[PDB]
Amino acid sequence: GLYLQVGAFANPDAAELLKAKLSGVTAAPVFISSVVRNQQILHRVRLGPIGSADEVSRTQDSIRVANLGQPTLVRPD
Ligand SMILES: CC(=O)N[C@H]1[C@H](O[C@H]2[C@H](O[C@H](C)C(=O)O)[C@@H](NC(C)=O)[C@@H]3OC[C@H]2O3)O[C@H](CO)[C@@H](O[C@@H]2O[C@H](CO)[C@@H](O[C@@H]3O[C@H](CO)[C@@H](O)[C@H](O)[C@H]3NC(C)=O)[C@H](O[C@H](C)C(=O)O)[C@H]2NC(C)=O)[C@@H]1O
Repeated sequence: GLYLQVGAFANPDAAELLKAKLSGVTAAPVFISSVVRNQQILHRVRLGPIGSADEVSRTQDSIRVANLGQPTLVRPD
């Protein structure tokens, strides 16, 4: 399973909004993974698991077309 991260936010509404928008441009599960980092809560907007490298590439393209951020491969935490 391959995962992308599209943004990471201190504001939870910003993370939830990005999650909602991403659900309109991919069929992969979109979720928020929140962690403590640098004494703050960081809400990381991720999607996956994606079943193939080619689908990752096309999903990255769709996210860029939608102007939603810079979709980056991540290892799930
Ligand atoms: C793809 C991704 O997740 N990018 C985020 C980025 O990630 C790093 C990361 O490096 C490692 C993990 C590390 O830092 O240890 C790595 N990516 C991954 C996935 O691992 C890669 O190398 C560098 C970079 O990419 O982290 C930064 C924080 O350091 C995230 O930055 C956030 O960017 C968003 C989008 O620009 C900010 O939101 C915007 O804020 C402006 C005002 O500043 C508003 O006017 C905009 O409306 C708002 N956009 C949206 C869509 O809401 C975001 O700041 C806001 C204020 C927030 O935190 O709520 C900013 N977050 C932080 C914590 O700085 C980047 O998303």
